Amino acid sequence: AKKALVHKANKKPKFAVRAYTRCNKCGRPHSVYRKFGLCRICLREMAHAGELPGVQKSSW
Amino acid sequence: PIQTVGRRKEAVVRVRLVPGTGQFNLDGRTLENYFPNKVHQQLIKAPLVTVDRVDQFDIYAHLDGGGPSGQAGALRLAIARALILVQPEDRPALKKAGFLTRDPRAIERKKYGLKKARKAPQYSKR
Amino acid sequence: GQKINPHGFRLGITTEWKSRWYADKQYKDYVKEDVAIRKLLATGLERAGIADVEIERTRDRVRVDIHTARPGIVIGRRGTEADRIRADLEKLTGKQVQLNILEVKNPESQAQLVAQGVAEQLSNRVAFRRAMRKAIQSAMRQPNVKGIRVQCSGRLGGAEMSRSEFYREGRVPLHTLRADIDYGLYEAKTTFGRIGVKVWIYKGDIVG
Amino acid sequence: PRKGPAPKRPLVNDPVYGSQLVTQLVNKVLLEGKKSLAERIVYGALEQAREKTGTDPVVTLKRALDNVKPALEVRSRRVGGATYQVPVEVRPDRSTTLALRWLVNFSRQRREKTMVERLANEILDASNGLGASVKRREDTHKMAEANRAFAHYRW
Amino acid sequence: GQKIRIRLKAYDHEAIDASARKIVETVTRTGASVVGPVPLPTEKNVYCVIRSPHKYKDSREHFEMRTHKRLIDILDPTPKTVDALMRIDLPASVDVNIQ
Amino acid sequence: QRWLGGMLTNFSTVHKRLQRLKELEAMEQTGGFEGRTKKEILMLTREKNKLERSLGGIRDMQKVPSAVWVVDTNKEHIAVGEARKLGIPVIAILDTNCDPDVVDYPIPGNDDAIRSAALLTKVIASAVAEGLQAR
RNA sequence: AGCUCGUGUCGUGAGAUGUUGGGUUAAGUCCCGCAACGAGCGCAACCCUUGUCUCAUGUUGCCAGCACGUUAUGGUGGGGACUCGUGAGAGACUGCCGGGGUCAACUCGGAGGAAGGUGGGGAUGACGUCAAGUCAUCAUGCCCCUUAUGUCCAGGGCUUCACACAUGCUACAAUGGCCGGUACAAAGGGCUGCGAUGCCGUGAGGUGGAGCGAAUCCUUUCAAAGCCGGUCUCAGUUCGGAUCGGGGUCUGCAACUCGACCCCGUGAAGUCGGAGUCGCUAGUAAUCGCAGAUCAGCAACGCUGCGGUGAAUACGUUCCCG
Repeated sequence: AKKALVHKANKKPKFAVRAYTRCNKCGRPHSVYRKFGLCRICLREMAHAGELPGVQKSSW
Repeated sequence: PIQTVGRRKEAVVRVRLVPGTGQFNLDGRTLENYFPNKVHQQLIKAPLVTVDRVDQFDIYAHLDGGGPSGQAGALRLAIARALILVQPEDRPALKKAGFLTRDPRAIERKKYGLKKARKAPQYSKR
Repeated sequence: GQKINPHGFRLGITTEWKSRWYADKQYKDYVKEDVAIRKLLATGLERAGIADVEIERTRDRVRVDIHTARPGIVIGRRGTEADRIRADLEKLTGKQVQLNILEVKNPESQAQLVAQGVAEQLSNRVAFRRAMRKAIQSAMRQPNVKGIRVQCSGRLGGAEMSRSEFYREGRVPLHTLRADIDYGLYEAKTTFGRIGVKVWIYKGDIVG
Repeated sequence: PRKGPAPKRPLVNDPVYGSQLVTQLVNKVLLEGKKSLAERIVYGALEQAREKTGTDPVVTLKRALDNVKPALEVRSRRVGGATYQVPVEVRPDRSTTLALRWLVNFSRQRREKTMVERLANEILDASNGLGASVKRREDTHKMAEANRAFAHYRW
Repeated sequence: GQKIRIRLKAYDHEAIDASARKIVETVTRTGASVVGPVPLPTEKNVYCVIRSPHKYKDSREHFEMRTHKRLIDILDPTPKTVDALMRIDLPASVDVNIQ
Repeated sequence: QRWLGGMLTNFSTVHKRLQRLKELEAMEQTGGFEGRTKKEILMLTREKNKLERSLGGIRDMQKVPSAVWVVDTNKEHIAVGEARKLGIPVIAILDTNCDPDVVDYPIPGNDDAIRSAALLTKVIASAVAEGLQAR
């Protein structure tokens, strides 16, 4: 994401619907879970890094 | 007191027995009011008919999980084990017909990347 | 993409979580602050080998432990750059921080430290040959460990072509969950781009 | 099925009649996954047969299927891009299976606009030998006997 | 006169059990009555993620989060128990609240 | 049962196998049978059986070999070759298909008959028994 | 299901042997013989889930047995006798027998047992290959703009249409269409969020609020298929739903291009679909509903899961593909 776009996202919108996700670690507007605020790619990479309290591999 | 438990593919039933008359209670309904199936009727009759002491026990059932056939099989197995408990002499009878063999069949997981379980999307060569 | 991360594969039996705490409503703020402090700590200190960084965040109590091979440039006698770290963590509103700095008894037995060292050795002037062979030999000198594998990828030697080289000694059983396997990844910068170094160290077995 | 033949499935005894032909038929006519509706359809057809012929359903269905049970089949074997039709005798199990499959598959064509009377009528017609299943049986035997020449491959 | 429940939650089984054992021991030392840490349903949150960026959707990976919760009920509210309650040290991953 | 290939010339692996047999028999005598995986103990006993019916005399060798008596050298080519390479004298029976140039102490006879082989084994064991008695 | 090493042996040597041959197995899994004897990475196992039982274990969960409840129900007291919630453990191990076996692996049959032969499924993807994909997740060397390819902003486009391909959903109906009654699932989610009763609507819905940061309250005591009773009687149908008209509801600062849903109306194509081709071997396909992620609202018929009901054949490698 362009730094201008990142700053505009950091700037609070002037209207309620003018707000979106803007994943925290990188800034990928698609596929940002509300539980973490991260994009799915970053969430997977960090979870596999052993740096999230509760996440683990799923198997059943 | 006697209490027995039966399970069949996510259906769990608990059965209590009385040496009373030939009638049944299924959460307040008889064997015809509840489970109104002739096939289920013979299925539930199968333990008593096999032991040949029908109309001697009044059962009271508490039911959860599953549907018609699952709960019917669970009740059948539960009452079969209860009868085996109260009268062990009939143990070498139901095993001859295999009514003591609990059924370990369940729902297979729907696997991701597909449609369901083992079903797969259509494959095109181009 | 064939081999998954052994560290992430062993988060349920062998390896535990490196960041433990609990939150229900304020998860977003906690994770944002956590990534912020992690990046700031990683960037502020780079000349030493930071093997591990664990974060603790409970109620009003927040503390962090940093493991390094050479604590001499990490804890001053008076604490100058330690005070710089304190100022940086206080600027970003990290409240009270009980920042304790630890060390490692066998720096040659850590995948991250070996990866970093072989990274600058490969970067400066040395070929991958001598550096990674020396790393393997240094690891196999210590008797507690039993196996090692070192891999390097990129434009090796400055050539204009992809390359990937791996050398292995001993046993490295990734497919065993109860295997004490340490995994480390690092990147050595260069005018040709970046070179990736990946170190697996298998050190015995653990049974509860 | 490449290594060897899979073990055969068991058949649950029919509770109302004691013979597995009826439960085989109801399993085959079953579609969309419903045992009760198919069971009631077959039972209605059988009881219409009861009230229309005056005889026991088991024996009448038995000799009806015996009179519509095929004996030989034709199989394709390809060499050099050209096919050959070879006659092979059939085990009785697949013979009855094919006869019942023909009955069920073609029981959707009678123009009396209801499935249960359709089954009753076709069962009675096969009992009388004038049903279309007899026609398919005769056609199959015509194909088998006419092309009896091409069997030197011995399969 | 008054009974107090405490909800007691954690992902980790070891830490949650150790906290329960320590609290039970402290209550026994203080002289108050408790029913015991009765088990509660374990919440599980399940997620799906795509392994590869930029296409190849069929290959994914699932994630879980498990929270084990329990209650500890205390009767006979001994004042010394209330005095020594909040000073008890608890593991990082264990959260206990009063009800 | 069968002469393993190269077990004489290769002395490290036979020593390893002897140590394995010693420890395994010690554990078998001790009684460790259900303190592991059941399948593990099953193929443990299978390995016991496999490495025992061909290991009947090597268990009690200890002090290396010095003489090897060979029946049907044409079926024991490898054993005689290994002994020759290691310098061990070879005392063998000669058959019509066997090379007299190979055996240091040839003994003519028939090696396709049980009776002759039994007689030869009995006389040579009487010889070795007298050697031990007069040792 | 394959990829290597130590010692030994063979060749002047690169190198070979082991790793070849017979059999068996899901398998380099194992046996037999062979100058090979052994050992690593792969395979299998340690991990998660489903099927049985034992012990610990009683809240928000259950109610056997006792009192208060009379209909609103374990609802109110009480309780472990039963599921259940969650921890530990036992148990499937060719364990025993018989026939084929090279007295071998292995194969079938039988006994007990919940399961008989890796019980069922997940997770894990070796060395290698396609200069496969991703400079638009991120960083990354070189080149480029640098008063612009940077950069804030209003409207419009990514939904444009004579076509063609692919993936799906709904139908061509009587195994059905319409009307009322009737009883059983699981999982999941919920704070400026799930949101019940009453008030008024044909139905989205407007009033406001009790229970809950949550085994407590809400998703109706949680659905449909099922079964019963009435009818329709084979037609472009009491099938089908498209396009089109009039009038609205919800959210959003803002619903024309371009959100969803509601009422009413004419009711288009559509008659089991050619050459050809696709998924599937036990709780599978086929059918039916529910839940979640992203989301203020949704184009969702998409994806990831759950549960209900639930059969067919597999003679055998001759042929098509890897």
